[PDB]
Amino acid sequence: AKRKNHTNHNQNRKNHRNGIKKVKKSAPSFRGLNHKYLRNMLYSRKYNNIGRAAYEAEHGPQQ
Amino acid sequence: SKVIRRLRLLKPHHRPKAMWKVGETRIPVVSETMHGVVSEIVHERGKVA
Amino acid sequence: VDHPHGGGNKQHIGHPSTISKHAPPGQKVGLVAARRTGLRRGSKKVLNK
Amino acid sequence: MKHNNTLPNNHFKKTAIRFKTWFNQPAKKEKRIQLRKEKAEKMYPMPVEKLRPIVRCSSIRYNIKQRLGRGFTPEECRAAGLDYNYARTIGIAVDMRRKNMNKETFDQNVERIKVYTSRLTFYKDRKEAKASGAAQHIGKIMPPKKTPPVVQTIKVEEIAQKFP
Amino acid sequence: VNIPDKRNTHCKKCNKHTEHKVSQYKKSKEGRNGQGTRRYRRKQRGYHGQTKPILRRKAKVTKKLVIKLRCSVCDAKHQQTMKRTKHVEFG
RNA sequence: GGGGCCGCGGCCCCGCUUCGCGCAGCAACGCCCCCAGAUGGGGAGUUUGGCUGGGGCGGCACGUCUGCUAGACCCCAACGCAGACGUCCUACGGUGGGCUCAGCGCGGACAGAACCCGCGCGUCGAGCACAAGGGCAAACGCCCGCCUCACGGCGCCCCCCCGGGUGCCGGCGGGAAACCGGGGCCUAGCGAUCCCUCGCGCAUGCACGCCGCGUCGCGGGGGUGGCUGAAAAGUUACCACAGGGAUAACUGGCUUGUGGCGGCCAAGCGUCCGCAGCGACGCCGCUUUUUGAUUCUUCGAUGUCGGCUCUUCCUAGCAUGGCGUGGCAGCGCGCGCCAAGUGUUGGA
RNA sequence: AAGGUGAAUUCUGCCCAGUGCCCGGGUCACGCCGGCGCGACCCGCGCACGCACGGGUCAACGGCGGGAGUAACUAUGAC
RNA sequence: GCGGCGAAAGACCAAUCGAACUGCCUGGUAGCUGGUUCCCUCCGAAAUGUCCCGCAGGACAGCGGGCGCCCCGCAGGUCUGCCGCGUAGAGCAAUGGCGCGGCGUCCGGCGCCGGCGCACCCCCAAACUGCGAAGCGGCAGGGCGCGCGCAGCAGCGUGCGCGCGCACAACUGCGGGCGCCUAGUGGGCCGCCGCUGGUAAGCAGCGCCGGCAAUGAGGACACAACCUCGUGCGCGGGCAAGGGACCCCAGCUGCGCACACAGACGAAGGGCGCGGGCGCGCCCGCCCCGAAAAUGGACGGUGCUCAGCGCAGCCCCGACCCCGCGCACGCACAGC
RNA sequence: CAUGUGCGCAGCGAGUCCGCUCCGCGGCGCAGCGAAGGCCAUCGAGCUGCGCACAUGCGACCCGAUAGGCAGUGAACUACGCC
Ligand SMILES: [Mg+2]
Ligand SMILES: [Mg+2]
Ligand SMILES: [Mg+2]
Ligand SMILES: [Mg+2]
Ligand SMILES: [Mg+2]
Ligand SMILES: [Mg+2]
Ligand SMILES: [Mg+2]
Ligand SMILES: [Mg+2]
Ligand SMILES: [Mg+2]
Ligand SMILES: [Mg+2]
Ligand SMILES: [Mg+2]
Ligand SMILES: [Mg+2]
Ligand SMILES: [Mg+2]
Ligand SMILES: [Mg+2]
Ligand SMILES: [Mg+2]
Ligand SMILES: [Mg+2]
Ligand SMILES: [Mg+2]
Ligand SMILES: [Mg+2]
Ligand SMILES: [Mg+2]
Ligand SMILES: [Mg+2]
Ligand SMILES: [Mg+2]
Ligand SMILES: [Mg+2]
Ligand SMILES: [Mg+2]
Ligand SMILES: [Mg+2]
Ligand SMILES: [Mg+2]
Ligand SMILES: [Mg+2]
Ligand SMILES: [Mg+2]
Ligand SMILES: [Mg+2]
Ligand SMILES: [Mg+2]
Ligand SMILES: [Mg+2]
Ligand SMILES: [Mg+2]
Ligand SMILES: [Mg+2]
Ligand SMILES: [Mg+2]
Ligand SMILES: [Mg+2]
Ligand SMILES: [Mg+2]
Ligand SMILES: [Mg+2]
Ligand SMILES: [Mg+2]
Ligand SMILES: [Mg+2]
Ligand SMILES: [Mg+2]
Ligand SMILES: [Mg+2]
Ligand SMILES: [Mg+2]
Ligand SMILES: [Mg+2]
Ligand SMILES: [Mg+2]
Ligand SMILES: [Mg+2]
Ligand SMILES: [Zn+2]
Repeated sequence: AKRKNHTNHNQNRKNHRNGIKKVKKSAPSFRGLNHKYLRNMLYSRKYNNIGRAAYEAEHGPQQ
Repeated sequence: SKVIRRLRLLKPHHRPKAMWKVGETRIPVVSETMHGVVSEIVHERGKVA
Repeated sequence: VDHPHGGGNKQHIGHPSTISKHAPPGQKVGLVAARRTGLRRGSKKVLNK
Repeated sequence: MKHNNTLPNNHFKKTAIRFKTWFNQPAKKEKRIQLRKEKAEKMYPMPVEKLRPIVRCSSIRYNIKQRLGRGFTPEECRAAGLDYNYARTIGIAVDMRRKNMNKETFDQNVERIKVYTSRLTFYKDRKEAKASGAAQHIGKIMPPKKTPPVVQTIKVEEIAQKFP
Repeated sequence: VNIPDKRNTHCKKCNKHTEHKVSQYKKSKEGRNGQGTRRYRRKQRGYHGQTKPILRRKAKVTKKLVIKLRCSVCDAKHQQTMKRTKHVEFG
């Protein structure tokens, strides 16, 4: 039978009972980053305290 | 639906009774010529002839 | 429930009463292998062919 | 159904499903012990078990271990020196469909018959047998002993010699 | 729509930009011995009726155009999905 | 229809009898049996959606898109308003360059309202497939050249999808280049599992090989418009059941469009004369005696029309009582007032 | 045996397009056959009832239309 | 018995017939109706979103409860700052309407009339906007400074590692964050303000907030929602809303006004009715006419003409509210 | 009752589980990924029982259809036919 279609009544009151929780803090993610930038940042992290020329002097051609 | 009366009369309990029949009316199978006398002309139930 | 002709609100057949000779028994009702219908109005020669 | 759960695989849709309860389980055990005792008393000197061969288990999961087989092949009984029909009259089981596959299973079972027949004392008849006073063997005749595998050791200078 | 017969595009097998001959992809008839053709055939035999649905409320008057691309170098075959159309000519 | 149903002869045809059969006959056919078509409401099952100011009929805020409703973030309902989509396009796509459109003005043989050309102006009033909105002037429009980024492989975002955005590595096109391009100026133009089909696979036949005889993975496609996706015609007044006052058919209630009744104004009519009496065009009310509207009460039932019978009540007064007024001489008639006591019939 | 109409009297008109029934002469299933194969297969062909096509039949189911002008007033419309 | 039998009514077939009766399958299934059994204590909803042959039902999400874990600062708020909106208003300036005049080296017709043009102007707009509020929304108010390494990115930066140094950032309040399992709910209704459809409706459909549902008690004559205001069991105080002639707790002092069985439902239109005010006409109060329904009857009643309509002063009454105390129960327990 | 999941409790713990039996190298876990060929960790506490809540299958909280089926019984009422 024909009845009520829609309301937003009591929705703000419901949504504030457990509050509007924030975005939950996380570790920083590489999701959404530029791929050329992210590839280069990991290369800088891979050869952080030892340079690349010294790293490939040890481990050979690293690619 | 139910069985129509046409199929329902085909069942053998709806046939005419055998006791109404005076007898089977067959031409006799004879080797030689048989001479008979018409003894009686009778009526059979149902049969106009 | 009684008949293929068994109808409603007016006494009429409602479908062609000329039935096929290959019909199911229970459908074979009315004119069962009718070559023609209606009043004859003719010799045997004109109607048979 | 409502929540997050493993999808139900409960097969009780048939109303013809029976249930086998186990209320006879302690009672069947005491009946089973009583019949085993009465079998041992019916065959007083003779062991209650047949002598059964040592066979290797079939698949690749189980061929590391051996179990106790069904019967000895007639070619095993002949190499042990026995007719297989005579071998059944003493307590040896005979298997006509097992195939003599290799020398290691063959020679182990031939030795297994020879050890068994060496360990037998015969009696003249049943009355001589029951009055023998000989203690009869209960349990499986010469079962394969389950052991943890011993770790073999070689010297480290010998490693390149054995496995180059 | 009108599509060219020839089209220089990327060939996956060449890893080059080569000319491809262009034709329309049409679905083949269903083979006799696919596993679903077989399973439907064994289900239909006997007194089982129609064991599978037959769609009777169709709505679409078009199918999506698929182009077959055939490499002039490789003789490689690959396909491209284009839009729904009622009519297509080549050349 | 074909096959099986073990027979002889002769030319599919004709004899035959010894099979078979409903058996003095037919006849090696057919009965019968086995497959396979055709027919088949005679019968068997089953189906015949939803939304809905009851249901039905109708129509689809049943999937998608634009403007409004919408009350200045966003979101926001109605069988709300105004519409649209299901296609179309090898160009109407990509890009580079050049250009400027609609319209107006003033000139020019035939030449006219309307042929073409020129000059001047021209903020976008044009065009951009289409609905609408947004956008756009050395352009997002027009014209021309060269093209096919309407591409493969990996991601990510907006995010049910649909669609779009954004990256990376390749492959390219245009351009001197910067740049631009991952189809259509942007916002619609589309579709699960299973199945089929095609392309691709550095897959595969679980004792081992081979035979596309198959099976898989990945990506397309074939489709569910009732658009998160059954495979589906009716009738029942012979109907049954579970229910529903979530919901119609009486009364009641709210409302009063319609019905009924009453006022206000006074154009005009009434011999002259707006108002003796009327009274248009308009406007304001009242009533619940009409009919709707709605669906609040009732569907484990409130007996549904009319009449008969019998009682009572209201006044918006028909008669009877008293009056006022008249375009009231009388007789009569009209208009108005007070009053609900008593009355208000017999019939076709 | 199957139907319809329902005594008599007087009658029972027109329609075979549709549907049905009946009659007559391209398409189609299995097997067969043929191609192919090492085999499974796969590929083809032939065809009966039917459909189709042609015909009959309404005391079979049933059906049985419009628009314009037009006479000695007008009206009507024989035409 | 999906059978019979029927001069046909779906009639009849053992008080049963549009498919009899018996036993069984069978405790058939039911998104539907009904019912669902002790007490106290602690907390306490939803009637919404998406999808569904979905619309009397579900599942997911939201909300409730219970169980946890973790020390990360937390907020239905204000302030300060920067962006966003396009409603009310305003505007005819573009789009789209409306309407008359005015003007004219414009056109037509016979100086006039009609067209057209222009400028002013008029009435306008949910699907118009040169403007644009009130009101809202987003975000910020803490880490910074320096140095050194790294990169295949880049072409002269950007990120990322590491070290040293500096340092606690408007107001107010205050513990907070996260996880797990599970219920009920998914017919709502009402008020305020803002709306849509509709002649309207105790009608239908929305937005925001509050309520009822599930919220007692006081006041409303009674009365789910109004007003006050929350609510253990008592005692004492003070009050709220609302009242203070009698019902019925609580009133007196003064100043006005009104006479109509008024106050006690109402319109347009009226009234040398009364009281004030302004320039005979207006204006403001009260009253009157307009003002008619059916059981006898309702400011709640009695009644009231200072119990009506207004005001002022002081006072009073009145809830489980607030305050204080005591007790019970709960808590992480000098308390709440 | 079966099977799960979550929580609590309990024993042992890279293990764990007596109860089929006269004696589990049976299950799960100590590590996963892929359809597969193939790849294999940079890596992780589980097993079993007890109890409750909840999900599902079962008669499934209790009671309830109209129906459908299978097997039977009736023409002493009544319908028709025959003797
Ligand atoms: Mg019938
Ligand atoms: Mg009929
Ligand atoms: Mg008749
Ligand atoms: Mg028929
Ligand atoms: Mg078959
Ligand atoms: Mg049929
Ligand atoms: Mg049927
Ligand atoms: Mg419906
Ligand atoms: Mg808005
Ligand atoms: Mg375009
Ligand atoms: Mg374009
Ligand atoms: Mg334009
Ligand atoms: Mg698009
Ligand atoms: Mg794109
Ligand atoms: Mg649907
Ligand atoms: Mg849907
Ligand atoms: Mg009837
Ligand atoms: Mg109701
Ligand atoms: Mg009215
Ligand atoms: Mg009653
Ligand atoms: Mg009554
Ligand atoms: Mg008659
Ligand atoms: Mg015909
Ligand atoms: Mg024909
Ligand atoms: Mg009837
Ligand atoms: Mg009876
Ligand atoms: Mg039950
Ligand atoms: Mg509480
Ligand atoms: Mg709801
Ligand atoms: Mg209910
Ligand atoms: Mg839930
Ligand atoms: Mg506006
Ligand atoms: Mg405005
Ligand atoms: Mg309502
Ligand atoms: Mg309250
Ligand atoms: Mg109250
Ligand atoms: Mg009260
Ligand atoms: Mg006091
Ligand atoms: Mg008192
Ligand atoms: Mg308190
Ligand atoms: Mg249960
Ligand atoms: Mg039952
Ligand atoms: Mg059924
Ligand atoms: Mg039966
Ligand atoms: Zn190629």
